[PDB]
Amino acid sequence: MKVKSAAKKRFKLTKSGQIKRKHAYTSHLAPHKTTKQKRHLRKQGTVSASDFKRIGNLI
Amino acid sequence: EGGQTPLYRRLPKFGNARKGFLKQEWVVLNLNKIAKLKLDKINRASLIEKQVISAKSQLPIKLIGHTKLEKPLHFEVHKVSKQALKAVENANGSVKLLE
Amino acid sequence: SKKGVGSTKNGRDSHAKRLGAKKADGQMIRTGQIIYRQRGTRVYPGVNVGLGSDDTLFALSDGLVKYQKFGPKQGKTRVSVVKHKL
Amino acid sequence: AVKRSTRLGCNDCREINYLTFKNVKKNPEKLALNKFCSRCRKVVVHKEVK
RNA sequence: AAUAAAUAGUCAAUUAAAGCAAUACGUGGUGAAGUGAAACAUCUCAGUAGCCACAGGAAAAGAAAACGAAUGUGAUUCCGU
RNA sequence: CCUGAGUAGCUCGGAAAACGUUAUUUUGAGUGAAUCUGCCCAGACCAUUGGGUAAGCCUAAAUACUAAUUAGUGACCGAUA
RNA sequence: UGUCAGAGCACAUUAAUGUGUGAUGGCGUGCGUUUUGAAGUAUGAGCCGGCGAGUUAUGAUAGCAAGCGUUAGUUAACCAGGAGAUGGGGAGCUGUAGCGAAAGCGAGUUUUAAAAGAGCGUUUGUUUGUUAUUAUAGACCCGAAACGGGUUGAGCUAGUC
RNA sequence: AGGGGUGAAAUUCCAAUCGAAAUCCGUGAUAGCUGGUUCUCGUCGAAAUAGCUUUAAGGCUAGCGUGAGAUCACAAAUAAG
RNA sequence: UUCUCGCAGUCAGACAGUGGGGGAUAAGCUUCAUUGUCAAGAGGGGAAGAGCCCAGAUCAUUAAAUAAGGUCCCCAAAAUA
RNA sequence: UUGUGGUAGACGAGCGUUGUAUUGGAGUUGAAGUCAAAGCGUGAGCAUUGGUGGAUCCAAUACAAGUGAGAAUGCCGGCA
RNA sequence: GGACUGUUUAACUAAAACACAACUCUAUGCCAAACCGUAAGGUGAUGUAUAUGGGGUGACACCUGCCCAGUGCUGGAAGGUUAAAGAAGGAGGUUAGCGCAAGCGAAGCUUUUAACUGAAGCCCCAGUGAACGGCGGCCGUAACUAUAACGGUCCUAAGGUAGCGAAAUUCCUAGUCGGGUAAAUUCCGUCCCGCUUGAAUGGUGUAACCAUCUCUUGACUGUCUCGGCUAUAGACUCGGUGAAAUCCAGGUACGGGUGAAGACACCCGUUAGGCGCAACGGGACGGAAAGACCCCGUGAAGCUUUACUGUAGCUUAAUAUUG
RNA sequence: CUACCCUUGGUUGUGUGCUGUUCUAAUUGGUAACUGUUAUCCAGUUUCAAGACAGUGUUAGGUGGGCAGUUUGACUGGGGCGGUCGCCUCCUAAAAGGUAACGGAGGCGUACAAAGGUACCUUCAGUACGGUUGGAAAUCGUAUGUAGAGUGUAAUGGUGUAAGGGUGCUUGACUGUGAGACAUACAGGUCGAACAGGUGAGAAAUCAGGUCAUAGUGAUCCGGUGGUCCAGUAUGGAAUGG
Repeated sequence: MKVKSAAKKRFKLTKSGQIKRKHAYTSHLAPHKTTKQKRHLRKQGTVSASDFKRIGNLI
Repeated sequence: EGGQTPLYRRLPKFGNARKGFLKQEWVVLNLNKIAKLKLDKINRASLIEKQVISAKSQLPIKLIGHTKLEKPLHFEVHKVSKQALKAVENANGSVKLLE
Repeated sequence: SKKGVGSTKNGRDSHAKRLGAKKADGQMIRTGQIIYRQRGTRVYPGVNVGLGSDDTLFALSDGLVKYQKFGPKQGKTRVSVVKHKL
Repeated sequence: AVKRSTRLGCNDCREINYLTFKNVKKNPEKLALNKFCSRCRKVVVHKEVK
């Protein structure tokens, strides 16, 4: 094994597990969305219920 | 995952300029754990005989906490916490801020 | 047999948005929670019900959803929220 | 698609504020409105910046 | 000798290997593909395999325009971290 | 007075350094220094500061290997092994 | 094509509704494999016998249990020895504070004007033995024509002298 | 003598078969594709759908299974209104 | 049939009834929805029969009563008007 | 009281088998071995005896496995 | 049809395939072009334009027509485009210093791109045809018609020259017609609406020749109507030895029906003493090659190309060699 | 006059590389002779031919299937040709949702600084009547007229005093958020109370977190711009990074 460093460049380790992340819609442009869902994007988010097993095995 | 774009690749990256360096190493001292142990004139010579730090210790100190204690705390540390300062100074101990 | 011909332009089903009264009679619903979802008006707001500006319904106050029939032949429907005061 | 965006900036604090859609095919007329500004915490007149 | 001298060259004599191989390890040089990436063209094994050359009972690097950021250590090499 | 000159660098390509050519080390071409109050190093790079003084040579010892000899061991095989 | 009953026949025990055999009566389309589904005219197996496919090292997670503990515990490597258990040896590790990119702050922190709201937290173990799953390595086994480089080759055949 | 030759040419031939010989090794190559994979017993006990996928006999999640620990009456259905 | 965890299997289903689409209301036809079965679970009837009905099987027993189904003989039991 | 159809699949409990470590036991008055036979057992399994055989073997427990064969157009050898 | 002596894919096909002189086009003046290989070196070649290399057709007779639109080739030079490379510079940064700040900024060095010069090459213009390649449609037109000598019109660069032509080429088409032939979807001659014939991937003919293809006829007959006989070597027997493929076990009927949808085993009815020999084979979805026809694999392999990316190689330029 | 800006041409005028030249000494030579050597190799002495060329090497070009490695999607009543791949509305679709098809239709890759928000005012379309051109049908006045008018538009529903037409102010077509929720394999998508500040409209209560909604759109890499209480490899900067 080894640690998937490229993946961990995108996460932020938190207390007692329960990894968090950033709301993911921004690469090229956003002149199509209202400011409400923009500031929804500005908030940091967390992984879903199911993907805990999909992320933990990477760790 | 059977030919999908990976989740860590559809996610945004986290940027930091501390790259090329590391986090700042400092030994921690909290009021709660030190409450169990009895000691006065707590310095470099104190933690080595208490095995808290190694003989090769080079890490400076945080002081941390706001809990209450009835013992005369005697610390000679580099920096402190204001709530910890209040807690120790109310207890009529001694406060030395030796950077 | 098997050959390609002209087009018979699509009848592909657009993703069906769930719609209808998410809440029913006899339930205690607080403020904020939505009740009925539509795109195209069929039910009207009465009192204590808020209209989200996509023809959407939600609760303005804590209570129980209640219906009223009215109009030229009692076909029109208006929704409201009844209170239970202590 | 039809790239029609115009970005809005402050006159005094020069902060980039909003993205709007400007109708030059009908008028080249410049618009100077007033909207929120954070560095001074009030409504200030902002313009468009190309 | 050409070319006069001198050289090239020729003749005679002294010294060492040249070689093979412990089917492995040292070093230098040359130096792959297949495969993975569910394709593949960067990558990837790998500088691996293979080949060439010189040795040894080991060989190589080695004594600070060194590391590096500390009132720092003070040949090189090996092991865990 | 001396302390290793087509040297360090520099430009265009390269490799390694954990790096996809980047400080650092090496060179393929051209270019090309400095002399003790000297130089370079301190991941572009300047000033300050600190380190050590290239362009000469050699070096055991720990660490690698077991074809051979000697003795022994083995929850090693026991003649389709 | 044998079973369940059953005469009939011939003998006499691991003392047991004895054993061996069975005229006839009732019943009755092999083995696995893939498969929606094979009694199948799908596939493979003549047969006896030998052999023949779940492991190693490292590591993570989870489970069971044990030891230890209220600054514990754990030593790696290495030295010592029956190449043994083990002793010496904390060098590091998990935890007592986390938050934020960070400066920094701190049971508070991040955004913010906000100690508003919201998010994280508002201490909850350590080391082992075993088991299950698993990543690196040919990592169930057997199987593709292929691809790379290095060798043997014109005496068959082809040509030339 | 073979990312070769040969050739009155058709893919002719190359040690009885060659669209590029035979063999060594890389290599235990790879193959989302078949074939097979060995003791007994007890209990519970499925599917064959949706979405995504250079995806269509490969894969991922939810769904439906089970073990353990649970929540354990505001939870779940079975009747009626 | 909720919460946490491990292990999964699993996206080639078929049949019967009910409603449609294509088709030709033709299809042991195809594709969706619904109720049951088989698959994944043997059996009595249907002359045998994968899906139909009765049905849901710990084992043994030379028990009885029924379900579907049947009662002229095979082949189990019936006659009366 | 429920129970006991069951595929992959999951949970659960065991047997035999090779060697090691022990307390023990047997062995030309014939061990392991082989086959035969009117056995035992809920199952992997366990026997009793005879004959052939001529030398180490077996019970109980702990450990570790090249540790369990009907298939693989299986291999090896042999007989059909 | 091929000219022909000729050659061959051992081990399916031997020729209308290939070769073949002959002709044709192009390139080459010595250390030649060209070829091997990395390179020495070697061939071409100890060759020297009646010579060599490469390309094309393929005795011979007579001809090979229109087009350089595009690409290929060749030349040219006005003109626009064009890398690297050389460098008039530019601004930024460190701050010795000037500086109350605010900042300015010597020198040194770094950062980074540019005025300008700048080859070949592309665009450009000509030539280039036995190069690659192609060589159209419509409408109107003639005191019987019908037709088109002709003309006009759209496009192209140009609109098939000659010649031949239901043929190795023609779907329509078994075209029409003539003969052949009792009896002609075959033969040939013949008319030419030839989807697209067509001139050097040649055209029309061409004597001999071809184990060449095709049609008719003469003789000839067991090819046929139309089968029979004799002798051998087996197959038959006796004697010596003496295999093979295949195989879950077979005590291995018929008909109907069902059934994984075509029955030796199932159900329903019928039929057959046991065991052999000569046999011939209906089947056992016969045996013999994990089906080569076919699909899939994110298979492989090979082949081609103006698919992508590069390379060998060719060509042009700056630099050290180098005055 | 003082000047500036021009145009083409002429004089030299400073530098820029250059095709043009001379000579030989670098250098080349499968010119020729001689010694090694009696050697079709070679080396040297050289002559001759030349010659700063060529060639070599680095670089930059153009060219280059000759060669090398790869690619040449999927779906599918066999395959290929055809058609399709994203999202929205209607029917299918069994009066909850959801429900396939290589099922029938439609569509789209929007527009709007007003066609929005605010406050106010106002209403059918149409029919007929009478009325200068003015006719099937221009517009005026009247009554009739329950939707057949408009709804920014493809469609659906609703919108009859309205979300429609007009009038005045303005760009809440805000900031920081955000209880609660819907649907949900992930990605995600959707609303929204309410708080705080700043506002705007309206006398004010109240409304304005864009359009009556359902579509008008693409994750992530990479590179860039503006601003920034972020860091700066000894330090101070700086570059660069965040």
